[PDB]
Amino acid sequence: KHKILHRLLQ
Amino acid sequence: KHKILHRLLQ
Amino acid sequence: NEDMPVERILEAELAVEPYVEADPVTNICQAADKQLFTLVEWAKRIPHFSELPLDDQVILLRAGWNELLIASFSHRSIAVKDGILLATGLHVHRNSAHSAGVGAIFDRVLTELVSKMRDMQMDKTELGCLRAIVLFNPDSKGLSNPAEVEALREKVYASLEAYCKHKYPEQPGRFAKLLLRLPALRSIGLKCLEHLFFFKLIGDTPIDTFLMEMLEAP
Amino acid sequence: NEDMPVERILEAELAVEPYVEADPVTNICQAADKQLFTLVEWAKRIPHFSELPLDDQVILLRAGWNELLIASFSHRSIAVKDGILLATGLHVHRNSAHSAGVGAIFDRVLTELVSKMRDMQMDKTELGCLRAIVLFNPDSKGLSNPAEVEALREKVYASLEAYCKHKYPEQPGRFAKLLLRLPALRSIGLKCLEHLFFFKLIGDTPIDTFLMEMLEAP
Ligand SMILES: CCN(c1ccc(C(C)C)c(OCCOC)c1)c1ccc(C(=O)O)cn1
Ligand SMILES: CCN(c1ccc(C(C)C)c(OCCOC)c1)c1ccc(C(=O)O)cn1
Repeated sequence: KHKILHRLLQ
Repeated sequence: KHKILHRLLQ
Repeated sequence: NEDMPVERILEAELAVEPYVEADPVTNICQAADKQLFTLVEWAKRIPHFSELPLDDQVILLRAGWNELLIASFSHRSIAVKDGILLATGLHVHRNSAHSAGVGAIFDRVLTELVSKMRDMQMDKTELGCLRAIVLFNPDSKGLSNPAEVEALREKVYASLEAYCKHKYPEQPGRFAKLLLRLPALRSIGLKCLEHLFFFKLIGDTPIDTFLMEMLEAP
Repeated sequence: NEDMPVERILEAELAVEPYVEADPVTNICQAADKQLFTLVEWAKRIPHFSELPLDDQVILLRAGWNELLIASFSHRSIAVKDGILLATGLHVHRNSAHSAGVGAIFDRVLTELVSKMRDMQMDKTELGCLRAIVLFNPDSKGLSNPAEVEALREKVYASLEAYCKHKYPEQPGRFAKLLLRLPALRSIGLKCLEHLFFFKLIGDTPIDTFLMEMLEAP
C-alpha cells in the first residue's frame, strides 16, 4: 500500500 | 430558538 | 492573573464537579443532557462570561459544549484505567463501549485525552483554564464582537501560563503541552457530534431535551 | 534550538515555497496533488524526520498532509484579500469558490486562517514550526514509537517559543497565539477531507494519483 509515498520517501 | 439555553442563562 | 484569576476558574470547576457499570449509548447520552445544565452554571462562574451579550453567550456555548463536556469527563476518568466515568455515577467499560458500536471513539478518548491527562497529571486549574479557552472561542460564527472574545481568551492563556510557570517551573514545556491537546479535543468533539446526529437520525436512542436542542440548526 | 534549529525549519520552507484567476475545484485538486510531491521534499528537510522508520514517516505524512497543505496555502494567501493562492500560480476568488459550491470552506480558510495569519504577521519561521508540530503528531495511529514523535514535537515547540521570545519579546502571548490556530487548522483539514471524499464518490471531479492515494484506506 501507499505506493507513491513510499517511492518518494526513498 | 435555543429556548432552554436562553432560559438557563437568565 | 488580575483580570482573569485562575483561582476563580478553579472555583468554577470545583463548584460543578463533585461508580457502577452502566444500551450504554443511551446512558452516555443521558449524562450528556444532565451535564449541559451543569455547563451553563459553570460558564456563569468563569470571569466576564456573564457580561457578554446574551446572544454571544448562546453562540459560545452552542459552539463549545461538546468539547467542554468531553474535556470534563476525560479528566474525571483519569481515576480508572479501562473506562469512562459519567457524571451520573456510571462507568462505561471499554468492552461495553465496543459492544455498543462506539469502540473507536471510546479508544480515541482514552488514548488522546484521558491517558495524556494522566501522564502529565493535568490538574483542575489547568483543566478549567483549557475549558475557559475553549469557551472563549473567537472563531464562533455570528459573534457580535469577536475581538472581545479574543481578548478574553488571551487573558485566560496568559493566566494559565503564569500559573504553570509558578507551580511547575521544572517543566518549561508544560503550557504548550496543555494547549497541544486542544486539536485532539476538537477532532474528538467533531466525531462525537457526528455520532449524535446519526443517533438522532436513526431514532433508536433516546435523546433528552437539552441535548436535542443543541442538535438543532444552525 | 540545538537539536531542532529553527534556521533549518525556515530553510525547509524556503526550499519548497517560491497569478491569474483559475470548475475551480478541479484546479484546487490539481494543486493539492502537485503539492503532495513538494510536501515529501519539505518533510525530508525537517530535522530528524528522515531518521524515523519508513513506516512511521508514511504514517505521519498520511495523518498530516491535509493540515500541512492548508497551512501552506493559507499563509501564501496573506498577499491577497479576496482569494486563495494555489501553488500552480492560480488565484481562486471568493466569488469563484462560492459559485463552485465550496463557499463555506473557503470562508473558513480566510476567516480562521488567512486573516489571522495576516493580522499577527505570522512569519515563515513560525509557519514552518507550526507545520513541523503538525507533522510530528504523536497521536497518529500505528506509530512504532509514539514517545519518540512526542519528543520531536516537544523539541519543535521549545525552539519555536525561544524564537518568539527573542524576536517578538514585546508580544508575550505570541507563542500561545500561534499554537491556538491549530484547532482551527484541524477542523478545516477534516472538512477539506470530507469534501474530497465526496468528490471522489460522485466521480465528476478529476483527482490525480497522489491525492487519490492519500484518500485510500486506512
Ligand atoms: C460530549 C457529550 N457527551 C457525549 C455524548 C455522546 C457520546 C456518544 C458518541 C456515545 C459521547 O461519547 C463519549 C465516548 O463514549 C464511548 C459523549 C458526554 C457524555 C457524558 C458526559 C458526562 O458524563 O460528563 C459528558 N458529555
Ligand atoms: C488540503 C489539500 N488542498 C485542498 C484540496 C481540496 C480542497 C477542496 C475542499 C476544494 C481544498 O479546498 C481549499 C479551499 O478551497 C475553496 C484544498 C490543497 C489545495 C491547494 C494547495 C496549494 O495550492 O498549495 C494545497 N492543498
